[PDB]
Amino acid sequence: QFKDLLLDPLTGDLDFGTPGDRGMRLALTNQLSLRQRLYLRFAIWAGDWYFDETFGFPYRTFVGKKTVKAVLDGRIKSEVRQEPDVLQITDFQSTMDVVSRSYKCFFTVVTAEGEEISLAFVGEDEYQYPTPPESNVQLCGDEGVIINFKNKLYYLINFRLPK
Amino acid sequence: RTVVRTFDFELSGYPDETFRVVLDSVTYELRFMWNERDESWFMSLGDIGAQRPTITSKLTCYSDILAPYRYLDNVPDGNLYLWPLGDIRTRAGRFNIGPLKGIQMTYSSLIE
Amino acid sequence: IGAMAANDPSYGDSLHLKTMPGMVPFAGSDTQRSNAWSRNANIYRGLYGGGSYIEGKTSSGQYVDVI
Amino acid sequence: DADKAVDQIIEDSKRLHIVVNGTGTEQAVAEDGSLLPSVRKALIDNLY
Amino acid sequence: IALLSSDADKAVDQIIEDSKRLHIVVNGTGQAVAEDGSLLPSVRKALIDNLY
Amino acid sequence: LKDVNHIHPLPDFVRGGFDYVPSDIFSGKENFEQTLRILLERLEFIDQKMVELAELRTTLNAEDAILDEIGRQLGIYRNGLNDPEYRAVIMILTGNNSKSGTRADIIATLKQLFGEDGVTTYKGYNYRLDINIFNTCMEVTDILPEIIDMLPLVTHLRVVENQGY
Repeated sequence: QFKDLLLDPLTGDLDFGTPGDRGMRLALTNQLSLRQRLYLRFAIWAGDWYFDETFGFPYRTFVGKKTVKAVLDGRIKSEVRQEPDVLQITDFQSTMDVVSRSYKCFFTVVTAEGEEISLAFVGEDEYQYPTPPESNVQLCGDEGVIINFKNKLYYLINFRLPK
Repeated sequence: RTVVRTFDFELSGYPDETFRVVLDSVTYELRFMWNERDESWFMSLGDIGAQRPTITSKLTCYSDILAPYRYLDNVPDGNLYLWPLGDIRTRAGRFNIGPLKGIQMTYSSLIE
Repeated sequence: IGAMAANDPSYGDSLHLKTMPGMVPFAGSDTQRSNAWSRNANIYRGLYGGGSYIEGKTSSGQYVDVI
Repeated sequence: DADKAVDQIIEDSKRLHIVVNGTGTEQAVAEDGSLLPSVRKALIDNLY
Repeated sequence: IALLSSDADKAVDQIIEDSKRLHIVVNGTGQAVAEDGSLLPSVRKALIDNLY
Repeated sequence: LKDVNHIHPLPDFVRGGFDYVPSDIFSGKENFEQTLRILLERLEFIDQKMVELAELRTTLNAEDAILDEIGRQLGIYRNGLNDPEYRAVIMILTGNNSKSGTRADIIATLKQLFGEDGVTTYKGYNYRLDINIFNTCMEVTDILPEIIDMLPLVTHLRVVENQGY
């Protein structure tokens, strides 16, 4: 439920929205929040962000060196579980090509969805305060009491005659 | 009647919270009970170790809780109010009470 | 199908008392349920404090997990 | 314009009244033109 | 002015249920429940349970 | 999406509690159910009357037998007024406490007594004011004393009442 500015999954810029409803949006669904929380966590190289030297991933250790596939998978699979709301990891297809020296892995992560605790900070309210009456209706009655009775009588006259 | 803000409250949401607070250099004990059907907080105020609470009332927004009770030697003379930080239409809830949860329960003391 | 798919056949997992989301309890009386049971027509039943399937018996008679 | 509803109510009451008190047999006429039987007409079935 | 109708509904609804019971009894099939909780068999059912 | 007033009869009170029978152990025994139902259904009546004890005490629906108590707290005694208009005077006097007797204001108070189009007001050069009534639903002579009270200190007033235009 971690709120934050929404990042476009397709381009990487802020998700200002479609041309018909351009604006700014907050990440509300846990899925969207977790997506960007993993994306930033994996995209920032370790130590390259000032104000926090411990954040990021240490790509320099592996890239450019002769490395064992098994060691890399452990670190990749470990960084994911640093988020407190990750249920499990389903599958992991780690493959390496020696000709091009490229490495490419696949996997998915499962996360549940929570409640909103309070709507005070977001948009709307859930209550239905009453509406003041109109004109002399309060002190003298209402005509609808006649209309509903007339309709009931008419429908009952309709019911008895077979159709 | 000049008054200055001097204390703020927070609630963890437990239905039977009870704790001691100090106001205007005097000390009091407070009890908060959650009502299911009426979805509202019931507050009881009394002296430390008192047999029975001195005041019991229902909490609501923008209502002076202590108004009719500033005639007793053991009741604070300040002002106790609940007002929201977010949209003005939000009413007091269970978990939405606190300095940043949405509702600001506050006590303010007159200047003497 | 949602209760049997992701389950290897070698475990012999019976379908007796599993819960099926979406289904609605069978409201027939005791005599009706006994009748349907002889038909090998399984029923989803609202049980004591809950609701669950009854039996995985096929039309021939053998339990489904065997098949 | 509640006079309009009061109008229909006025004769609906009369139709109902004749149906309840339709002697041994009365045939109340509805606005649709169908025919409604008095209670005692409906009671011929038991009357054998 | 004519808002005495605030009493008429407690009779109008009641006659609705009475008409419903009338219909089920007369046009029923081989029952009806009164406010007393006792049963009234429909004619097409009463014709079956009587002494033959 | 939800009503703010939580004071309502509890929906389906009876079937609740029966839901707390552990595992249908007694259900279908027709001997324990009746004993439990007989006791629970008594609370139904008490639960229902808890509302009217609060609903009926409001000034809008208060009956004359107790409306007098509401009026007594405010100093508005019955005198010779009857129930339908005694309610009106209570509203009129109470509403007077936040008024200034302006032309727009006066129309608002008369609005609650004669519907939307039942009243009109002419104005005159030398303190003259006129009130017109078209759809009165109550006798006006007994209400008249209040109709004077919410007017400026120097008003000159005429009152004419008729049915329709």
